[PDB]
Amino acid sequence: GPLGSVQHVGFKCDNCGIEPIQGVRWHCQDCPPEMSLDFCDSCSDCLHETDIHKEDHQLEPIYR
Amino acid sequence: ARTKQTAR
Ligand SMILES: [Zn+2]
Ligand SMILES: [Zn+2]
Repeated sequence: GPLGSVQHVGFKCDNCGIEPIQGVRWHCQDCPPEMSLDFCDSCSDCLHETDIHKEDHQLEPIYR
Repeated sequence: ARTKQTAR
């Protein structure tokens, strides 16, 4: 069943560039919907920043 | 990154 198995077809990571994140998605809470940034179960701890993406925020874990 | 496709 769920947890550690979640498939997010349509959400490739920004940290490592992996296709459609597996296990749990990490939806950026403060970065805008136009960007809609994402991290893997490991990458969500990486605390990354771009031109828009910053460490000023938090991420949301998605178990489904 | 939202690669998620949708209708026009
Ligand atoms: Zn990743
Ligand atoms: Zn972000």
